[PDB]
Amino acid sequence: YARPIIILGPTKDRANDDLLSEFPDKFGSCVPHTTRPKREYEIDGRDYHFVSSREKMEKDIQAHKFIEAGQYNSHLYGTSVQSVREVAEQGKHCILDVSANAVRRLQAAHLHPIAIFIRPRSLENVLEINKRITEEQARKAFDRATKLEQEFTECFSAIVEGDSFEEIYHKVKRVIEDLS
Amino acid sequence: NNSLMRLREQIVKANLLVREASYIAEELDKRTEYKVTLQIPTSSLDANRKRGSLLSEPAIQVRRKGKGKQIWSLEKLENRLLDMRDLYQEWKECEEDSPVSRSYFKRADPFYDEQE
Repeated sequence: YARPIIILGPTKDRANDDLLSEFPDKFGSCVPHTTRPKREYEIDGRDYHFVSSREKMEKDIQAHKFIEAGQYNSHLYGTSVQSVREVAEQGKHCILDVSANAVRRLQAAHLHPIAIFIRPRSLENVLEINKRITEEQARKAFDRATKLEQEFTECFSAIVEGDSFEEIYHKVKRVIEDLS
Repeated sequence: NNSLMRLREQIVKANLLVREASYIAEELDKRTEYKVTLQIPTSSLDANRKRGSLLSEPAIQVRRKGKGKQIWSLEKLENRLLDMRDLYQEWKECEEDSPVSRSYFKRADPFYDEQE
């Protein structure tokens, strides 16, 4: 049993990608549910669990059967405890791209997630670790990260800091292996 | 030589398409190599062509790092392009950036077939 992962803060998405693409035997993404019809290049149980009934699904959402659910382009997408559970059995760390609320939900489901907050020291720090983002865009991330840490401090297993994404990624790697 | 001229025009067509597929794949961060090769379809054998006629038509070698290589027919690339173009324009026009939108684009892969 491998513990599911949720990274948060600025650079979370690149960190998410790199973990999945650089260490593909240790990390995995789970299969979400969707009400969207399957396309010719998709496969049930691999791409998504395709559901036939948007109503059954809306009901399952209301009954907390998903740790995270959303709509995108007319269709519902949901991430279920069992999908998360299923990746973990296979000895892979489920890399989760989900909100900070999904962490308490995973905690309660007995999944024992590893939540990691990437914390920026300053506004320029964001510019250091997210050399891609703009001056307008880097600013609004510090605001999101401050309010994030103000609300979910007690949900973090660890908090990482750096002057480069190289330093931070390196650290995220170590936190995971340390806590398992 | 009409089969030559037909093959030649087909190879030109494939040469271009493989280039468009490659680019969209790169944009969507699903890097995939498209190479043009030949194949001899069963139609070419059951069509009892005049001797001296070429049996070949273009096929597409599809390669993805750490996954393997597969052949698609030209017709198949041409059809998948319908989907790649769609996904691309959908990507370029999306103003969302949410957990769900991110996952949607991450998982959508008309570029390579898992086959398992």
